[PDB]
Parts: sequence; structure tokens; C-alpha cells
Amino acid sequence: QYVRIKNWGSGEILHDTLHHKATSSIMNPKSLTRGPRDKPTPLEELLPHAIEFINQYYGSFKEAKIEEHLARLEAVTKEIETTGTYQLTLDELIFATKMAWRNAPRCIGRIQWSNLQVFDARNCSTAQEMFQHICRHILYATNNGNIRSAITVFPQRSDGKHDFRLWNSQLIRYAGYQMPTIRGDAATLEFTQLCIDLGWKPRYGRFDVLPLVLQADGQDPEVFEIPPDLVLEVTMEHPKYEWFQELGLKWYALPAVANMLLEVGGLEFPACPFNGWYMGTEIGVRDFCDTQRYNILEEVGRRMGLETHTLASLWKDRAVTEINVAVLHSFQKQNVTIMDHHTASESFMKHMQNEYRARGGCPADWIWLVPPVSGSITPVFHQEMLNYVLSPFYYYQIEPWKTHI
Amino acid sequence: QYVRIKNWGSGEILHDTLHHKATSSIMNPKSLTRGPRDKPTPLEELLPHAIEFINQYYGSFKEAKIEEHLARLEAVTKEIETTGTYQLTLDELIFATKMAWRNAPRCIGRIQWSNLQVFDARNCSTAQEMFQHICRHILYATNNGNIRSAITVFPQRSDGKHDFRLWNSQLIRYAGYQMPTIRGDAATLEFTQLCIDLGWKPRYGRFDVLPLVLQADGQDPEVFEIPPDLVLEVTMEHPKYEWFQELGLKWYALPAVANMLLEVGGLEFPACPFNGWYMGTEIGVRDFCDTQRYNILEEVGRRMGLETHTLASLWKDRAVTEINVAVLHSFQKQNVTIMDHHTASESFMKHMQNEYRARGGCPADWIWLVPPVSGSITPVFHQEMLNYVLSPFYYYQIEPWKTHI
Ligand code: MH0
Ligand code: MH0
Ligand SMILES: C[C@H](O)[C@H](O)[C@H]1CNc2nc(N)[nH]c(=O)c2N1
Ligand SMILES: C[C@H](O)[C@H](O)[C@H]1CNc2nc(N)[nH]c(=O)c2N1
Repeated sequence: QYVRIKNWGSGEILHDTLHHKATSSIMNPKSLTRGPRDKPTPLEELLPHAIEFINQYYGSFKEAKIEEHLARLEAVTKEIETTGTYQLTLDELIFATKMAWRNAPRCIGRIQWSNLQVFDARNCSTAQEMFQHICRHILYATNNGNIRSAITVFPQRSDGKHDFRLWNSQLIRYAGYQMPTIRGDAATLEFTQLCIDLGWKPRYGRFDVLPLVLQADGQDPEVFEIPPDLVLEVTMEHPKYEWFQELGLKWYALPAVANMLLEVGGLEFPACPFNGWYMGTEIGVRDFCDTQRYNILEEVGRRMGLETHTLASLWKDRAVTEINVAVLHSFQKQNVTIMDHHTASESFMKHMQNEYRARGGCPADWIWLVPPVSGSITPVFHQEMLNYVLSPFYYYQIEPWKTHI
Repeated sequence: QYVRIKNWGSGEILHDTLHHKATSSIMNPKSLTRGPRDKPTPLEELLPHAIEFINQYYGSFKEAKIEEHLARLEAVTKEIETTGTYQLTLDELIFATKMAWRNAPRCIGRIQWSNLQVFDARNCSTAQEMFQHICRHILYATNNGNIRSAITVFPQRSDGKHDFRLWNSQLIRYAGYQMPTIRGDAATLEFTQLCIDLGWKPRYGRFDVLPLVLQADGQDPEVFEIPPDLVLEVTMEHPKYEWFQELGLKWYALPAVANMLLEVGGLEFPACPFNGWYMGTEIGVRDFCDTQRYNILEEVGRRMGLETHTLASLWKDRAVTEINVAVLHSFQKQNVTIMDHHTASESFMKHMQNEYRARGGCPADWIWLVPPVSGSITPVFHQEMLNYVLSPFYYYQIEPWKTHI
């Protein structure tokens, strides 16, 4: 069967068949969260999940590998009977990570899905070994500002009481402090409190990089400071407004999300931080202009000398645009990979067209793929989308501090 | 029971209970369309629909009217047994129209829901009487540019073969012609063809107001030209860019949608055109800047002397903003009611807060309530919403030319 979807700009029609392979405006709906266990994954659930994955994998090549396909089926089964689980071949993992990314309905850069570097840290055992792996990560991805997509996969959930887990929301992330006002990133107020509760030394700034809070093999969490030589940053200049530097703003160059779970073949890797690179509006519009974060918009408004007291003047529409201009300009001047949202949007549309011919669909969350400024000016606004959870997948998780033992 | 929803800006939480009273990114999903019948509405369906409505109605006052409530229950029933349907008291209709509007999940102006003027034309019998009613409408609403919300309700669907139906998508709407290119509003190309097929005289302009194509008591459709004295328009001036007038643009002042069905109390009024007033971005961003309509954006780009050949320059973000500035400025100069999207957004948020205390919910379609430019700058972006179909309701319908008999 299938579902007809229309792009209202080009008038083009597309038929979705891929949604049949799905599973069972809210930001964190339960359907997108994968929570804790306290007992291993039942064998009858696990086995056909594994068999299906192994078939996806061996079903991806141009030349079938029916011998090793058949061999890997038996091998995987025998392993599950004898050990109660299994381990993925390195190529399987690589394939899983790119696939899960391919299946991230809230991501706009998925034209890049087969261009990812994978770090196998499935043999990590302690917090300090995590912290070293994360440091290798931050350094590989950052590449002196020529950002590279990478993921570090840590040991899979086994029984569920030995979970490896980054407590951070992103690898680099500015601290936010309540004050004697709020200084820094107000979004990380509660998490900053947590770092302080665990002995981290607050420096009370607007751009103080938070510490990695790591938990290995179910252990209690240990606090690590990131070597500032590793954290690359971009100071904000506007290419015509000389006064923009006086706002004294910067942002980190590495958008690396830390707290999501990779589901694959019946397995769960609750620690698999990954990174892409920035799309300007994340910093320009969300980080700098959300009232709940930094909230510069009224100030850039006042310094442009606009009528910031009458909404019908569209001064907000003029301010934010220049801020976006600041960010894109500052990233290019200092050689840090970035993409403006117009370009990203056209890129995604190309991807979708490629994904529909290749496999008859592309899961997509309109509410996320449309930029937070200039919606209908981008082509993604006009494209109808179906949103569905396939496998593998990157799920959200419950905040570990609400469930630590 | 209930559902928890978060506003991520204020951090405020709201509990939705109203969704329990619901019924059974795609623009026209079937769940939002109410199509044709060929036999009357079965009595067993109709009766509890009517009883429920009558209870909603008599349940709305501060002082109960239990006698007339009870009386109206019997009266309505007796009428349905004897006549196979019923007729609403004028106050019932008024109440129904405002309620259905209150229940329009894709509308942003609903703080105005109890401020509507109702024209009872349920006794219309012929096309010419429709056309006169529509003319009274256009004239009342337009009010010399001080726009007033109004609706004209025509006779309810009875058997389903005598349906009253406006074939227009809106009352005022510019024509679009294929050319020896495309001139005018490309969105109304197919409908313009239809008007021409029925004898209307094409004038081949960019802003030629289309004719009302009316169908009464199931009859074939008759074509009427709207008296230009009734169609009020705003010519576009930019208050700093002298060259904006040379684009030679204007738009009509009356946004009046013609083709939706009012469902109420088991009844269907397939002809009930209504109007509000404009929110700038409809004209500024959609009508003028959608590639599929008018598509001025590259031209205003070139005349601003911006680098319209490099997307990372954000020239699209600068152009569109000024166009929005043109529209808002031209409507105010010429005394035509209009509202900018920042203001509308704050207005809706106030409404939602009022709707949740008053009746524990507000149906809402995020994908529609968020303006097509400057999403996260408006508060509506950050508010989680639940979208559900209540009753009464304004449904979409199937294009009548695909089903005319
Ligand atoms: C393999 C993992 C992965 C990689 C690599 C990846 C690479 C990239 N991404 Fe992107 N992307 C990935 C998976 C996601 C997820 C799962 C989400 C949504 C997560 C969430 O709920 O916050 C996401 N990406 C979300 C986003 C968002 C929006 C985030 C937000 O607004 O909060 C952007 C702009 C984005 N991406 C762009 C990009 C770009 C550009 C690249 C590089 C080409
Ligand atoms: C009682 C009927 C009704 C009235 C009166 C009404 C009055 C108003 N409205 Fe609004 N509104 C109504 C019911 C709707 C519907 C049913 C829709 C969506 C219809 C559709 O699918 O195209 C809608 N309104 C849609 C809209 C839209 C978006 C339309 C689009 O993008 O295509 C806007 C901007 C809007 N309104 C604003 C307003 C304003 C401002 C007022 C005046 C206060
Ligand atoms: C409430 C609403 O879902 C929320 O604000 C969403 C909107 N769409 C988004 N889209 C992206 N890319 N990132 C976000 O954080 C959000 N937030
Ligand atoms: C495909 C997508 O649903 C479509 O472009 C929608 C998006 N949201 C909208 N919102 C409004 N107000 N009006 C519209 O026409 C649309 N179109």
C-alpha cells in the first residue's frame, strides 16, 4: 500500500511505502523515549530483532553475501543462546550508526548520513577511560575548526544495572548560574547546580564550559573538566556593526549531543555521543534569542536604534536577521564549519528526493526540520512529511539524575 | 484524566481535559474533510447529536434555563420525528458559529470568538439571492476598511442533493492566467479556467478579481461578477523605499473564506462564508513570497541591491522583512484593519491561557498557528499544543467541480 504526500511548492507528488516498517508538537513524547531496565532483554524479544537487523545489514549490499549472511545468522543465534546477548561486528555498528542517523526524523543534515566516523569504545570499563575517549572525540571532530561528524559508541546495556551514561545534554555546553538575575545559559541552571553539588568549581561567567559528568558500568558519576585547549570557540563580530563585538559574545564550535540512546537489533547503547556541525540559526535564533537562553534580542534591538517598544515595527525581524548575519560571518572569518538554514533546507529536500526513490520514504518531523526563522521561504515548509520511528534509532532517555541508584 | 503540556519559554505547565470531548503536516487530511451525502442524515445518528448540542447551548449560561432547556429538548425531538431534521433557533446558530470558530484549531485570532456578526440566509432559494447576500456580506465586513468579522449562513444540507455551495476558495480572490509565463495568482489557475469555461470574460491582469461561482439548492452553478465598488484594495508602498510602488502591487482588504462546511448538532451547512481580517504575513510572506504565488522575493531582492546569488548572505531574510513592512505600512496608511504576526501571536497565547482556565483546553495546530517567518521569536513556537476536532466545527469539503451532478 502507500500514502500520497504533496509538495505544495513544486506540486510534486510522492508515495511513501517505508512507513510500513515502523514500530509501536510535544518535545519529549514517551514514544520517543527509551528508559531504564533492571533485567536483561528477554530472549524472545531479542532474537527476531537481531535476525531482522542481520538481514537488513546483509541486504544492503549490491553483491549479496548469502554464505556469510547465513553464517552470521547462525553465529548470532548461537551467541544469544550461549551468552544471553550478542556483539555486533565493527562493520555492523558502523552500519547501525549511519542507519539510525538516516532514521533521525528531527535532523536536517541527513544528506551526510554515509559520511560518519565511528569510535568503538565498547571495551571501556571506567569513567577515566570514558573521559579519554570523549577527549579523543572532541579533538577528532573539532579538527581545528574544519568540523567532522563523529560518534563514540560505549558498551551496550547488558542487564540494565551497569549502564554507561553521559549526564551532559551536549559535550560542550555553557554553564548557567542563578545570581545574587541569571548569568550564562539559563537552560543549564539545574545541571550546573548538579555539577556544583558534585564538587565542580563555579566561576560565575557567561560562557563557562561545563564539566563532563560521567557514569561508567552503572557506577556513581565522576566529574571531569574539559582541557580548554580542546574547546574551540568563535567570538561574535558583525561585518558592518562595529558595536557587535562589545556585546562580548561567543559560542562553541562543536555541537555534540551526549545523552541519547542507540537502539539497534534489539540492543541498547545508552552512551553514544555524536556530533555534526552547526546550522547558524541554532546559535543565532535559539541560543541567542530564546527568552529562556541568553536573550539578547531586545539589546541588539536597542543598539540598532529600532523602535523596540512597538511590535508592529518588525524590529524583532530586523534584529534577529543581523544576529544570524553575525554568527554566519564570525564562523566563516574564523574558519569554522557552518551552514546557513537556507542552504541546509535545500540540502534536506535533495536528500528526501533521494531517500524516496532509494527506499520509498524518509521519516521527517516538520516541526523540527523547519528553521525557527523564515519558515515558508525555505522549501521544507511546503513539503508534506510523515513522521515515523524505524530501527535502528536514536531515542531520548530519562534524565539519569532522576533515576540514579 | 488529562494531558500535561509545557510552554518551554515560561516553563509553565497546563493540563488538558477538553480533549476528551473530541471525535473520531498534511494540509487536507480526510479527518478534516466533510464530504457529500446522497441520502439524509440517519435519525439515530442525528438525535443524540442534536440533544448534545441543545445541552451545550443551555449549559452555557450563568443562569440555567431548565424549563426551556427541557422544553427545547422535547421540541427538537418532536420536530425530528415529524420532519426528519430540525431547525436551529437564531440564537442557537449564532452560538454555533462562534463555538465552531472557537474550535478552529488552525486559527490565530480566536481571542475574538465572541465578537462575530451572523447573517441568517437559511431561507435563500436561488443563486441570485445568494449573490445578494454575499454582496451584503462583503459590504458589511469591509466597512470602509474598518474590517468586521462576519458570517453568512445559507440553508443546511437536507437530503444531500440540494446542497448550497460557493465554488470559490475565498470571496475576493485574484485571477491567475496561463500565458502565451503565468500572470496573476498562479494558485487560482485551475479555478480561473473554470470561470472562463462558464462564460466569464478574462481580462488577463495581475490583480483581476474573480467572479462568484454560485450553486443553490443543488442547481448548476451561475457566474456573477462582484461590483468593483464593493471590492476594497490596498496599493503597496514602502515607507523608505520609494521604488516599491513601481512593483505595482496591491492586495484585497477582505480575507473571506468561502468553501468550508459548518457542522453543528448533527447538521451540515455546506455554505457559510465567513471573514476575519488580515495578518500581515499572509500577504507579505505567503501571497507575495511563495514561489507558487506571485513570487516577488527575488525582485525585491535585486532592487535592494543584495547579493541574491549567494544564499548564505541571508538576503531572503532581509527582503521578506521589508515586504512585510510594506504591507503593514500600506494597510495602516490607508486605514485598513490589519495585525502584524508578533501581536497576533501574543494575542493567541492570552487566548489559550483564557481557554484553559475557562474550559480546560484549546484545540490548536502548531503547524498553522506559527507564522511563516520568525517562528521562535513569537511565543507560540514554544508552547506545546494538542490538536483535536470538537463540535461544532468548520470542516473542509471536496472541490465541488469534482463532484457536480
Ligand atoms: C548520527 C547522529 C547525527 C548526526 C551525525 C547529525 C549531523 C548533523 N545534524 Fe543532526 N545529526 C544527527 C542526529 C540528530 C538527532 C537525533 C537530532 C535531534 C536530537 C534532539 O532531539 O535534539 C538532530 N540531529 C538535530 C539537528 C538539528 C536541530 C537541533 C536543535 O534544534 O535542537 C540540527 C540543526 C541538525 N541536527 C543539523 C545537523 C547537521 C548540519 C549535521 C552535520 C551534517
Ligand atoms: C468564524 C470563522 C473564523 C473567523 C471569523 C476568523 C477570524 C480571524 N482569523 Fe481565522 N477565523 C476563522 C476561522 C478560521 C479557520 C477555519 C482557518 C483555517 C481555514 C483553512 O484551513 O484555511 C483560519 N481561520 C485561518 C486563519 C489564518 C491563516 C490562514 C492561512 O494561512 O491560510 C489566519 C492568519 C487567521 N485565521 C487569522 C484570523 C484573524 C486575524 C481573524 C479576525 C480576528
Ligand atoms: C513546543 C515545540 O515543539 C518546541 O518549541 C520545538 C519546536 N520545533 C523545534 N525544532 C528544532 N529544530 N529544535 C527545537 O528545539 C524545537 N522545539
Ligand atoms: C505542508 C505544510 O503543512 C503546509 O505548507 C502548511 C504549513 N503551515 C501553514 N500554516 C498556515 N497558517 N497556512 C498554511 O497554508 C500552512 N501550510
